[PDB]
Amino acid sequence: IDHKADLAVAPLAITYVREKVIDFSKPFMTLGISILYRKPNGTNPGVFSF
Amino acid sequence: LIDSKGYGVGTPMGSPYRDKITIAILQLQEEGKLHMMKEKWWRGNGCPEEE
Amino acid sequence: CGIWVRTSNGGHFASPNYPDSYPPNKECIYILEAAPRQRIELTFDERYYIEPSFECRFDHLEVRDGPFGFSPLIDRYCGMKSPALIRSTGRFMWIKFSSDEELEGLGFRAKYSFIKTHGTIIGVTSGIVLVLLIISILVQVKQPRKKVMACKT
Ligand SMILES: *[C@@H]1O[C@H](CO)[C@@H](O[C@@H]2O[C@H](CO)[C@@H](O[C@@H]3O[C@H](CO)[C@@H](O)[C@H](O)[C@@H]3O)[C@H](O)[C@H]2NC(C)=O)[C@H](O)[C@H]1NC(C)=O
Ligand SMILES: *[C@@H]1O[C@H](CO)[C@@H](O)[C@H](O)[C@H]1NC(C)=O
Repeated sequence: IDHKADLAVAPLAITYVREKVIDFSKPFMTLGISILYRKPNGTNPGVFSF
Repeated sequence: LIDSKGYGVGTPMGSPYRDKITIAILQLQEEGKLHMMKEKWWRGNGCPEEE
Repeated sequence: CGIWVRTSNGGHFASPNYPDSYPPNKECIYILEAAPRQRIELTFDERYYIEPSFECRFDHLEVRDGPFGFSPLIDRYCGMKSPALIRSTGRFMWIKFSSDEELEGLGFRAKYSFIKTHGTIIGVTSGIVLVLLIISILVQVKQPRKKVMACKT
């Protein structure tokens, strides 16, 4: 804002509100949000499935 | 995926730098340095495959 | 309509029908690809010396600094002016020629300068498969020996 630095080269959301106050370059990478969760315990050991 | 946002580069307001770094960004994209560069910091260790 | 002028240190680009009127309703994208470290020198050859007092629509020639219709806009030219020469090191010029539904012109002239086999074999340790097959084949070979010996006896 105050010119006190130059272009902030950093991962930053190109958001609506900052847009009025800062200009933003054509994006270099996209974004998304995904769910994160564990793995299943595992297969049935398959030793004696009988 | 759920949503999609944007990583670009911030800049002083109305500065000519932004519009001439945009072309550089686009050039890097339409070259492909972006993808391999992305991998080079995101490669890590490959998980063994699952059925 | 388009012309690939790639990998030319120089070559010639112009409106289709250059000497005659350029065609109507034409939308042809013209592409300038310069290898990295190259500086792009466009040379534009004007056909008519007079100054238009009006910059109007219907007929425009676009210049882009990177992929067309997509990259930052350099300029939109019209009239009978030759535009001034364009020097960019963006390495990519992406140009379109337009046309309206009437009222064509002298056209324009430009120059660019650059400076079951697998099924059996593929298995978890087919080696196991082969060992089992070996055991089976060998014992099947054992059988008719005792068959013939029993027949003899
Ligand atoms: C002597 O006076 C004439 C008439 O004023 C000057 O010609 C120029 O005429 C146009 C008429 O529309 C004036 O408007 C301008 O047109 C240009 C080109 O389309 C446009 O870019 C401007 O924004 C504006 O609309 C123009 O002002 C005028 N030019 C001037 C006064 O310099 C002629 O140039 C004058 N010659 C001298 C030696 O001053
Ligand atoms: C197995 O499932 C249980 C769930 O209660 C939990 O211990 C964990 O999420 C899984 N993994 C291991 C190693 O226990």
